[PDB]
Amino acid sequence: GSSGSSGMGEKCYKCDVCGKEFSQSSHLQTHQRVHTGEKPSGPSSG
Ligand SMILES: [Zn+2]
Repeated sequence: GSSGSSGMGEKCYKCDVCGKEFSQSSHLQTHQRVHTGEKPSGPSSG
């Protein structure tokens, strides 16, 4: 696709749940947990 000659290109790991952003993938992964715990039912649907 958008091939080229450029490396060392990190990404802005953003959360598609609340609206956060981290530097390292792990950081985000750990955060997401806050949204996913013990399958707490809610207004999610219905
Ligand atoms: Zn979040």
